[PDB]
Amino acid sequence: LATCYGPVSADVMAKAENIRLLILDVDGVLSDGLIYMGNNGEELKAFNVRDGYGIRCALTSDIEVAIITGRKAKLVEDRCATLGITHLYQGQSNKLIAFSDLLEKLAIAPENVAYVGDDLIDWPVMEKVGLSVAVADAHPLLIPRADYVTRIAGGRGAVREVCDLLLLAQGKLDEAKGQSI
Amino acid sequence: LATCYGPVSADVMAKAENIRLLILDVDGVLSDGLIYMGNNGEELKAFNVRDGYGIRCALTSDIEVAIITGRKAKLVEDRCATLGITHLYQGQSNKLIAFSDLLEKLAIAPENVAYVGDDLIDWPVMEKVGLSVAVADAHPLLIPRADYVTRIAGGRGAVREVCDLLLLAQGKLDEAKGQSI
Amino acid sequence: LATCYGPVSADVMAKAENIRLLILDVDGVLSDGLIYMGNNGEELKAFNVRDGYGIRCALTSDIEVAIITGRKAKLVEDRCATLGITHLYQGQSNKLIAFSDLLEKLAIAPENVAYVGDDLIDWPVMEKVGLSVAVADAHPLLIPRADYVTRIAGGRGAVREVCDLLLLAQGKLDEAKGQSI
Amino acid sequence: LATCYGPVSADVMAKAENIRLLILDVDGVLSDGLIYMGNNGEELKAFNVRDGYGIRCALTSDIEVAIITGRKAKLVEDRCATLGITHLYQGQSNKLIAFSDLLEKLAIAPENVAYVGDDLIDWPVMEKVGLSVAVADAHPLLIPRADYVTRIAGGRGAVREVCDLLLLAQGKLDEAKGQSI
Ligand SMILES: [Ca+2]
Ligand SMILES: [Ca+2]
Ligand SMILES: [Ca+2]
Ligand SMILES: [Ca+2]
Ligand SMILES: [Cl-]
Ligand SMILES: [Cl-]
Ligand SMILES: [Cl-]
Ligand SMILES: [Cl-]
Repeated sequence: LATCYGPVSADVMAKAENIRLLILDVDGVLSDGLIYMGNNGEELKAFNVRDGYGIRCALTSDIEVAIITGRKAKLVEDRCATLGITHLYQGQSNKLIAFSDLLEKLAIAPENVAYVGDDLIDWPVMEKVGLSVAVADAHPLLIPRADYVTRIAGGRGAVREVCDLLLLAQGKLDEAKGQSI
Repeated sequence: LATCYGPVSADVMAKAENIRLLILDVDGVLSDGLIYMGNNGEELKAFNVRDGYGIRCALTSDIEVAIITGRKAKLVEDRCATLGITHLYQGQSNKLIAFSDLLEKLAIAPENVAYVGDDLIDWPVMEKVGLSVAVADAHPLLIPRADYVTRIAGGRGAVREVCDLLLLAQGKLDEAKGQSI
Repeated sequence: LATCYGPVSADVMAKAENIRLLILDVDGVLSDGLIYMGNNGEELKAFNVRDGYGIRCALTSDIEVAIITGRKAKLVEDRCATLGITHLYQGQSNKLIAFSDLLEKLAIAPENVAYVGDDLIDWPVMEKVGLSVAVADAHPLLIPRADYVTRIAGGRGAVREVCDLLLLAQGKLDEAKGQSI
Repeated sequence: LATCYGPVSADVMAKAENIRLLILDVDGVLSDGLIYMGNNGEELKAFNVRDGYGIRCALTSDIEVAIITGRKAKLVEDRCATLGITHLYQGQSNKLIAFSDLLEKLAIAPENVAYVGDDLIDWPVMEKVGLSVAVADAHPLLIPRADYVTRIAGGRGAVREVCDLLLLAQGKLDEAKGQSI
């Protein structure tokens, strides 16, 4: 029950131990929620390298990683390519559609899935999964619903915190390896 | 009186109950006040997806949304397109003009209007509306003048907080649906 | 001695009363110190509209505004054009050179000048002026040398805070007009 | 043992006195860890001018500066050119390679090297050097391993803090000269 971010319940650790697939929202989870827009139609989004390391650890220690996001941008495809994420659903605000598709294709039971969200749109999927996670600065109405609330804010390493938790629960943390990219 | 951001007064809830139009400043309200400028004349501004969700909820819950801003940029037109906002006034440093235009165009009384601002230039309109709001980190001189002061800072979900308040006051918060974009 | 940011000394108010010229550093004063750089050689810098409003008030209330910075970028020329700043010195790491030119050009005594800095490179000039200001989050070694330390951090409205102070000290605050740009 | 960021140990100051080479990570040390990505494959990273000043002081006070990073970007080359850094290793998955090359090329012993990191990938090099530094907001598992934990966060002047410490320890702080760029 001890972790480098502080104590976790036995129940959260047991849920984390079973995790075969980690699903992430983007905006407000992998980022602090900001969308950068320019006069020539440019768009930027900011990701955190500390999360990149966690995702690389997950992917090289037998935990699959997927993304389901309401927005759609080529930059997100590029981020996934950097990190080796091969399951990406964009443009999807009815996330249960993507959820159903993903689990059918991978043959994974919902109880072996974790989901990290930050807003109410995430809840229908979070309700179904083995380990639901809200980031520290998630919408107030989402926070009390999740199995685990991260210590770290969205875009600041909430995703690394979840990666670290899964790895720890599975006895993979000490020997995990990643790239901080 | 209890909200997910903390208690509010009966007077504020009563004001919020009657709101048919939400008017928003941009810089310092929908953003944290920063203007990104480049050597080739590029310009960026950052918006928050959490505010996007609130605006989508409002617009699909019979609450119109308008924007009045002192600056002018194509990127702001683009953001409004994303969110389905059809009332945008840019390059406006006498805000009473756009305000009067909206009252006429939407056949609406000032008491049915809310305004979210962050600086002194917003007060002439805020003075007239049914629910005036200053964001948590508005200019110190503006804060004591508003009906309601948000808990959340400009660009970090102050607008969502206001959307949430209107929907709650109007008994629409539970069934409200949007896209976090 | 009261201000909207907190009490100030009689001595600081008296110094502020006499200011005919406001000199500002850029990086860490008008911004939070960040330089955005891209792979195509793009460069961005972020300014705060809250400071834009203060600068506009100063300029239209018989207080000249000048900028002395160690870096050089076209975007800074563009920012100055937005705000109507006509006294700009870039690529200047010996700031006394630019300081001397300014005083000579404008025929103004040092005691009638305020300077807002955030690092040790600003001290030679700050040492000579009537009102030296360090931003709240200036380098620790600079802070104790300044006449006034702002409550607000660089890039977050420290410059607005100084503009407000000068205008208050000179009985111009209530009637000052600017644009939030 | 007093510093402008607070007291340090006799041991840390003695280690700092012997430093002839300062090695820095980029993401999360020279920046706050964020990677900005756009739809046309643009990339931005943000550096802090306060760090630039410290690096300029180090380089002109007989302290070499090198950078070892896991990512690779032309913008980092450009940043190094601005600051006069001539020792840069990018795309480095095993940071010990660059470290060995540096000891070789510069004919310096590991006890005369400082290293500033923020994540677990930095530890293999940090383990070997004379002064290991973790930034204030480094990964929680790195923090207790370092000789010195900075007060300032990555991207906010943690590097400046380390530059100031080395200069102070070597009796070079008072007379050090730089450019805040
Ligand atoms: Ca989200
Ligand atoms: Ca504003
Ligand atoms: Ca500066
Ligand atoms: Ca790093
Ligand atoms: Cl979403
Ligand atoms: Cl405005
Ligand atoms: Cl400078
Ligand atoms: Cl790295």
